[PDB]
Formats: sequence, structure tokens, C-alpha cells
Amino acid sequence: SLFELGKMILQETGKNPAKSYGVYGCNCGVGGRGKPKDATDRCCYVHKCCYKKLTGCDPKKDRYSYSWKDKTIVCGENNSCLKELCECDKAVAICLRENLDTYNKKYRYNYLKPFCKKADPC
Amino acid sequence: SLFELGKMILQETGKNPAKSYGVYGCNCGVGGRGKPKDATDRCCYVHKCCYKKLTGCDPKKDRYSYSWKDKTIVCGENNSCLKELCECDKAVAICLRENLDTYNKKYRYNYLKPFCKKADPC
Ligand SMILES: CCCCCCCC(=O)O
Ligand SMILES: CCCCCCCC(=O)O
Repeated sequence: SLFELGKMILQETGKNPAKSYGVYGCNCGVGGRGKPKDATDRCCYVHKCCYKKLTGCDPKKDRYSYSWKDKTIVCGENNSCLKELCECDKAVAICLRENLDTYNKKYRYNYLKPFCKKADPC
Repeated sequence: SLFELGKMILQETGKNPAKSYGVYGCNCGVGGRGKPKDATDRCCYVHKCCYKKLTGCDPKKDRYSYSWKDKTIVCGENNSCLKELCECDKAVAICLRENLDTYNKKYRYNYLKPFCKKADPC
């Protein structure tokens, strides 16, 4: 759910997940996908494409188990879909951390998302 | 769409809409509804219920025309659904303005939305 996703992003990046990524660029947070603004935005693009493959669980609402071991996200137990979901969320948390170097505040709070160029197919 | 909705909120409140309301409380921005945190949150509660009565258009991506006249939002659609949508968005913009006096920053950036108590039927 939004909670596990946000907590993962926080644990990896050290940044409040909702503030930095809740409405970032053309792909992060609210909305669907769009032409990525930067590398951070591309993380979210990939993430949303990851969500499309899921069958049997709801990435927005369903809760799942993971833990923090040796400063690493470790997906737990779960079933087929929740495991895949957990790994989706882990991957975007890692990707966002990896691209902190080019994170740009000017892409925060983008309620102009409807002006984004249409995203390519996943 | 998110653009018209954001702009209305900005025009009424004077505040960046995505920053203040993109992930606020249990009802504003990302996600569904939940037990309202405060009056600002209840505005968004009502708004999301308003969206449910819409038929013929899609509130998240559909563009529409309104104007700012005598510092008042004036909906300019002769499309029933888009008119209804416009009025939904106008009402929440006004409601948020009216409840600025109790707006609380601590409810901003709530990626803990899944812990919200379940919302009543609209
Ligand atoms: C707490 C907000 C987390 C933003 C999620 C970014 C990835 C996505 O939008 O798919
Ligand atoms: C970009 C501003 C987003 C705030 C929307 C608040 C109303 C709602 O959540 O239905």
C-alpha cells in the first residue's frame, strides 16, 4: 500500500516520501504516467509499469510484509502478487535513492501533470 | 482534471494546491476517503463523494473551461458532466479557503493514509 511504499522510500532516501515524491514530475504519485522529466521521474514511470503486471492484489490498498535487514529492504512471506508488489516498491525506493543526485525541487507539487506528454506503452 | 482543480484551489486559497493538499489528512489528494482529520479534510471527503455522482466524464484527466470573474469561479461548460465536475471542484476550492484558519501542516504528507478509519458510504 501507500504506507509500505512510502516507508521504503523513506528508509532508502532518508527523505519524507510524500513531500518529495507525492506529486513529482510527470510520473511520481498522483496520476498515471507521462514523458519522464528526469531520472527520478523515470523511476516512477518504471514503477507504474511494474504495477500493471500485477494480478490478484491491489497495489494502492493492499498491505504486505517486509523488513529492514543490514540496511536492505527484504520482502517477506506474502503470496505471489504481494511478493511481486513488494519487489515493485523495493525497486522504486532503490531507484529513487540512486538518483537523488539529480533530484530537482522544481518538479515537486506538479498539479500540471495533465500537460505531460503522453507516455509510451509499458 | 488535476489542473483545473489545482488552479481553483490556488486561486481561492492563495496556496500552492499540490503542496498543501496533495497528500493531506485522510481525504485530500492521493487515495480514497477516510475518517476526516479536520474541517479541511472533510472538504476533500465531500469532494470525493461529489466525484462519485459523475457520469459521462472522467474527473481526473478530463479538461474543462471555467473562468475567474470578479474573483469568483465561474463554470463555463455546456456539457452536463463537465459542468458538474467544474462545480465539484469549485466547491472544494471554496471549502478549503473557508477552512484555512484550522489548516494544520502536520496532516500534510500523510503516506499513512492506509491507517485511516474506514469512511462512511457517501
Ligand atoms: C509516498 C508517496 C510515494 C510516491 C510513489 C512514487 C512512485 C509511484 O508514484 O508509482
Ligand atoms: C493538486 C491539488 C490536489 C488536492 C485535491 C483535494 C481534493 C481531493 O482530494 O479530492
